[PDB]
Amino acid sequence: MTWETWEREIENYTKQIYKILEESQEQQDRNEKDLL
Amino acid sequence: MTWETWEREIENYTKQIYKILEESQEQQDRNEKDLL
Amino acid sequence: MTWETWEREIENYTKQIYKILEESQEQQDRNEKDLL
Amino acid sequence: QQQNNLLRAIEAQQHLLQLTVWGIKQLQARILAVERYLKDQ
Amino acid sequence: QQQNNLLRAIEAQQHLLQLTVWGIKQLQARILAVERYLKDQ
Amino acid sequence: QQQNNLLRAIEAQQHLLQLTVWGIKQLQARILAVERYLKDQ
Repeated sequence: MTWETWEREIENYTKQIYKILEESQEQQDRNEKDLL
Repeated sequence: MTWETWEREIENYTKQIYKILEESQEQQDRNEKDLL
Repeated sequence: MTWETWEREIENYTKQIYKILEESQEQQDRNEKDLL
Repeated sequence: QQQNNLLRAIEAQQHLLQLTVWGIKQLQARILAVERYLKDQ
Repeated sequence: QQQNNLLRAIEAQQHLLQLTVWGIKQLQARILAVERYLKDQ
Repeated sequence: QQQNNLLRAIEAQQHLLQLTVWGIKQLQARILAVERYLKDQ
């Protein structure tokens, strides 16, 4: 492990987390519209 | 960003998280009592 | 607090988290099999 | 809804994590500057 | 209940985060002490 | 399922946390090396 890789991995997990948050939220809005 | 602000923002998010945890838990105990 | 203790506490919370993740997942697979 | 709540708690911790990353990077640069200062002597 | 579990997992990570914050603060103070030592020379 | 998702988000943040721990440890060792270098003078 090195600092260049460290920065990149941090960015990779971060950008993933955000995309995952929006995913769960996406389905939740989808399901809310389903059950109205 | 500076270290004084950094400390304050850390504290602000921390104290928020705890208050949020207790919130979700509050509703959960409320709902458990609802469905008994 | 010292760095030796710091390392040990970090390890203790980490190894806990993983065991907790697998727990929640364990029950979820159990419940999925229940409702089939 | 409780799912949404947990989701926000995670979001908040994500912001905390970003702050700790900033701090670590600042310190790395400062330590590196000191190391270089001493090597340059 | 699973919600309660996720909630505890988040709580545990919160404790971890607090520890990393402690560490970062310790290092910041120590780097600052070194910087000052060298400037004072 | 959404529970599984939150669970994975937490898992991902756990990996992030592990990386910040690595970084903090690296910095602690490097600061300590500098402190020792100066004390040894």
